Amino acid sequence: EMTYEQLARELLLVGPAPTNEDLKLRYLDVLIDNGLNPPGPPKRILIVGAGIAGLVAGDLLTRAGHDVTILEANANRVGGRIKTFHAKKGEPSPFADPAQYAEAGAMRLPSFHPLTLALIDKLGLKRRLFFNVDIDPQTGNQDAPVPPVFYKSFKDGKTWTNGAPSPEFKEPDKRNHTWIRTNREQVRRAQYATDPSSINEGFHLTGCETRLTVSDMVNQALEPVRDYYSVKQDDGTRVNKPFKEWLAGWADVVRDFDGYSMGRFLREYAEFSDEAVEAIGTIENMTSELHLAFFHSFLGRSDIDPRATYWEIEGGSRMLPETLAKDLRDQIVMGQRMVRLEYYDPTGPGGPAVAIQTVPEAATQTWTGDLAIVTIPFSSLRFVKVTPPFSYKKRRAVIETHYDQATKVLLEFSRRWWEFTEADWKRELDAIAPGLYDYYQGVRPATNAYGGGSTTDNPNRFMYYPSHPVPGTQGGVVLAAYSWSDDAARWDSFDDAERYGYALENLQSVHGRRIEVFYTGAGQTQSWLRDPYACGEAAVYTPHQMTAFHLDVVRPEGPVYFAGEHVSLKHAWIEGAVETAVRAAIAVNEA
Amino acid sequence: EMTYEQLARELLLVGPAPTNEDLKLRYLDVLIDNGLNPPGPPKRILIVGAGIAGLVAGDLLTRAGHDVTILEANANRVGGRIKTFHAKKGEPSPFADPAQYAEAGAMRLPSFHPLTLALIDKLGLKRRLFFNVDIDPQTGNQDAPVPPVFYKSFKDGKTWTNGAPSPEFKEPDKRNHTWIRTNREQVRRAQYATDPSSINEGFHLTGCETRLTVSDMVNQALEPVRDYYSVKQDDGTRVNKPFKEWLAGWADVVRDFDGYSMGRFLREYAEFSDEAVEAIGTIENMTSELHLAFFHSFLGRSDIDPRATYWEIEGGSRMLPETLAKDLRDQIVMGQRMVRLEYYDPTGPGGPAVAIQTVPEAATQTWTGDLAIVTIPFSSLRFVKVTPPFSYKKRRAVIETHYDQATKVLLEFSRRWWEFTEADWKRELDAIAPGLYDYYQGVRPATNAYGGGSTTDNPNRFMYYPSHPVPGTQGGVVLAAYSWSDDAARWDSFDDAERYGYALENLQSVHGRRIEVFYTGAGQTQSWLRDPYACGEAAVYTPHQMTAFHLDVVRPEGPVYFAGEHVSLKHAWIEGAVETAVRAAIAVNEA
Ligand SMILES: Cc1cc2nc3c(=O)[nH]c(=O)nc-3n(C[C@H](O)[C@H](O)[C@H](O)COP(=O)(O)OP(=O)(O)OC[C@H]3O[C@@H](n4cnc5c(N)ncnc54)[C@H](O)[C@@H]3O)c2cc1C
Ligand SMILES: Cc1cc2nc3c(=O)[nH]c(=O)nc-3n(C[C@H](O)[C@H](O)[C@H](O)COP(=O)(O)OP(=O)(O)OC[C@H]3O[C@@H](n4cnc5c(N)ncnc54)[C@H](O)[C@@H]3O)c2cc1C
Repeated sequence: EMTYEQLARELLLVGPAPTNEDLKLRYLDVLIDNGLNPPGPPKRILIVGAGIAGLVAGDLLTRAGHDVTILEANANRVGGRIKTFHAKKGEPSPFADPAQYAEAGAMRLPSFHPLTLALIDKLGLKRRLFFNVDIDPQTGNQDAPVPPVFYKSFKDGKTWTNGAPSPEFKEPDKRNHTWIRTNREQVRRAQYATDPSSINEGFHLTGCETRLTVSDMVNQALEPVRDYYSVKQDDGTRVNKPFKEWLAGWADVVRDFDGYSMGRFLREYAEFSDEAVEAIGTIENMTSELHLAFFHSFLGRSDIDPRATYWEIEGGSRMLPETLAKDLRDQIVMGQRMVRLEYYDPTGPGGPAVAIQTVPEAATQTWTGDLAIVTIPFSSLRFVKVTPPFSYKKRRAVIETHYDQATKVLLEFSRRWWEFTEADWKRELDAIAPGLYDYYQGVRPATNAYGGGSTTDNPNRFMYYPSHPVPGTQGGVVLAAYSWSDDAARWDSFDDAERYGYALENLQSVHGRRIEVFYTGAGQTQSWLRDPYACGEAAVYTPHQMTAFHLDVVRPEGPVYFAGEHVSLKHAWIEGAVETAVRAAIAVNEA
Repeated sequence: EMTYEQLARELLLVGPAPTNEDLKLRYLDVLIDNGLNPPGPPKRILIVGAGIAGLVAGDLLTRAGHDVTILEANANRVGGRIKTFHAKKGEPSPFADPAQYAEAGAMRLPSFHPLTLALIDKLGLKRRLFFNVDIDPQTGNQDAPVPPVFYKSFKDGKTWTNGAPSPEFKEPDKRNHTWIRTNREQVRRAQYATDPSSINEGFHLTGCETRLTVSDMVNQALEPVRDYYSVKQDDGTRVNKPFKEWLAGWADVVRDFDGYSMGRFLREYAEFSDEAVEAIGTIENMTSELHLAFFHSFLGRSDIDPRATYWEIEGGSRMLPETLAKDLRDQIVMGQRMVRLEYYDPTGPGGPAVAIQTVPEAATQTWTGDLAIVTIPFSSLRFVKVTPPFSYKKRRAVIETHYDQATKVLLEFSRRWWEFTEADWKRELDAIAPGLYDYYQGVRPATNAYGGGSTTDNPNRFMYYPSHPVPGTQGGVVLAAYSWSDDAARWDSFDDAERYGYALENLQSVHGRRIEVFYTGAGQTQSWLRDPYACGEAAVYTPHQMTAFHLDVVRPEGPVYFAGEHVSLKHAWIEGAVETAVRAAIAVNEA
């Protein structure tokens, strides 16, 4: 009963009654504006894990005078699931062009995630637009300074922002020239949007359902749910109800729908057919999430709203964690994997409150302190021996939280053929050989797309083209394959050469055999399940798990505090890790 | 509506109306007694995959005169998910004792799986009892010949059997001396059976639930379901209702419960608490199956009935597929992975009906024939290009069927310490060093167990001890770790040395630190997800998947027929693969 209101508070970043403070305001205050409240006690803090959560918490707590040590199992790299392939001075380069880079993990940051964007700005880092949908490159004006970060609180005309507006900045126009290739037929997204029957009949859709895009189908199925906490305007836009029944509405969403997977919600509640769910699970999101909890899809990484604006970091996503890491060169210990965690909650009495044993990745090493923030995924925590045991429900959450399997395959091309008009294909193909153009004319139209990506039901699933070229380069690296579960597992068990052949072949199925001429022979692969420090992409709740034990996930265990994407309810997002990191830094500062 | 009756028929091995023949009778007739009906057409048959399904189908169809070729991707091994670690004449031995062997895949065969057991007998192979529960070794009489295989049909006093009874054969008495270690407390199974409160309170169980074993909890939750098709006797044993409403009852089980996961069935229908489900998911089966379909647990690999008897093959489970393979040395082509499947359904007209391209594991190889039986898992089929496309629902089943991740870790010991009394620990520990015994007296009681295994919630989960010693050997190989999902993924990403240390340590948590002295330093690991020809343990349906598309799984596509565990509804069992193999052999014999 109160589980439901407390979960909606955790979900909505609402403080305890009766003040009901906006925690995102507090977090932006701390992280961006002030730093932490005057420390008071200066303490010895052990932070486990140098992903974004540990780096944000450690950078806060250190600047407040505490004695901080960050233990990182990886011997060469910080950032965790933020991972960019790029040329390193020791090693060779990942691609044939040493200037080329590409993402292995996080790649896009939404405008509705203010903590992270503001953090990137405060670190003096540059951001460009990330084109979720492919754009018309002769529209808008990106030369202007990026707009500031804006956040509107749920409260009394309370807003937060980063700086002055930049009215001369204009996003390019969505062009939707990219492909949907399902059931061996293929259309531009613009064609699918106006006549969804072309693709939907391929999934054996009939009746009313056939003439809706899967986006519309999904948004119509959700409108009665949105009604719990909001009213649609005259416009019709949505307006949140006043605070109380806005909060009591969300709490009844949790009560009514947490035992639903997204698929059972679509079949039994929205009354959609098997074929409608199959198409939704193919075009919009993935069939990953249909057996996952309803809440994972209504809040995770999905085509949120064409309304939304996305950003990327110039020079790679790694710039965020690696800049924070340089600020913390004295605190970060690399190559030390926590294998044992010992703590005292009223080591031992009088002495240190926490003791952590690490092992190198010089047989063991013991660390001590007063407080600890554990930010490692539960897939890692599972194999740490903890004494005394955690609370029962916390132990169950470690055992029962699943991580999803995801793999990214990246292919380097010497030219950005996805931008080519058929004219450009003529000019550039023949520039290499006498009649290379005529030699191909397995034939597809020219994609001629800037940004965005294509969707398919072959094992490549989602394909993304780089939003922006690497300055001074002539080619680009395509995210050729981004898939989950059994798809990802089969990707992982290929030899490297087989795997890039398969990814290239499936790319040709969409884009045309002739893309092969621009393939440099350089691929990279990231099998997040093969990563011993992640063992997956993100925490994914199955139905009922969130009310079963998520409140126990966030509770501290004596001197041990917890942070990371899995502690938030923004699973699979950077913003969830940054939120819970600030939240933990505030808490261990308190004592 | 008819989907439900046809699924119950597929489930119950009932032929079409109005004859309603017992297919298991037909399969035992064909496979064991006669061989196939006179062929008629002698044809050219391509079989893909040399697991048990392909070997059973090919051995039948060949002995009926057809021209059969079995294409096997693995370059060194047949049997697929039937895999025994053992000494090979080329390679070194898996363990320090070259006589030692242990299972990587299938290990136990139930008496209620007659096709397989009869097949093992007909191949002149030897079987011993597999002790699911640890036994009193001075009870029963295993010297006598094993009892014959008996099957009672659902029909009119129709029974099948293998041979004459063997009344002098007696199974040993269950002793339940093995451990349950959950929530840092530990009890013998015999103690848990009489006073389940000891373990159940560890899971925070209250009230009525606390005094039930999780087995009782599960069986009581299922009694109203069993009522759909059966009536419990006066005894009370269960008796199946007469045929019609026996079949109409099962069809309403499918209608009423297929949209339930096992967990939602326990929480919402049986009305069990979160803690009761947590304990059930820990002791009885695994928390694997709670988000899987209700039907996967009511039929998969689980503590079925203490009633049941299990068998193992002497010399290893590999003896079954490898004996069939020697009968087929001319038909089996090793090291050829199907990458392309082409077929004609009214190559091309007049010519061959099926064409299969393989690649070596001599750049490509093309095979042709009239009919094909594809027995490879859907995780492999996913990456084969098929032209023309399969039926829509068949393509969706390939995309949407999930395979579960399972890993087995095996540890060799020079002695069978799990059998030791404390006396034997004294005599044998001190036989190695002056006061080795006193040196240890991390202390646990002596296990003193023969067969069966122990259950825990640390990452090892289930631990099994060998039912029988290897004749003329003094030690044994323990299945130290058998786990799924995130547990298995973290097991897989350890170095080999780390992984066996972790498995040994968790074994010591249950059995006592002193087992280390008998550890030879030899481990083996099978990560079924890392296996490119399996990519998992077994097909696992999520809720509603069985009615969504399982009838489409079993349908042929022109000249292409399908077989394997996933085609049956006995997922994760050998018997399901043998059933669908016989079924396919019968069908392609028909033309
Ligand atoms: C493929 C992919 C794409 C993504 N795309 C996006 C996106 O577009 N936008 C977005 O917002 N988010 C995205 N994310 C999510 C985002 O990257 C993560 O949620 C976030 O980076 C997780 O941060 P964390 O600190 O919680 O965990 P982690 O990054 O996993 O940090 C944990 C750290 O702890 C270390 N560690 C682990 N075990 C131990 C141990 N035993 N001892 C010591 N150290 C240990 C690890 O080495 C690691 O450095 C994506 C994630 C993936 C996998
Ligand atoms: C850990 C584990 C324990 C088990 N324990 C038991 C048990 O106790 N009792 C029980 O009854 N069952 C058990 N099983 C289940 C049983 O082993 C399987 O269900 C059964 O062996 C599967 O047989 P199959 O022929 O359907 O598939 P497979 O054995 O997988 O056979 C498929 C074959 O096809 C080959 N192949 C794959 N892809 C290609 C390709 N592209 N081209 C060519 N060839 C290809 C593979 O190499 C393999 O040889 C267990 C399974 C596992 C994983």
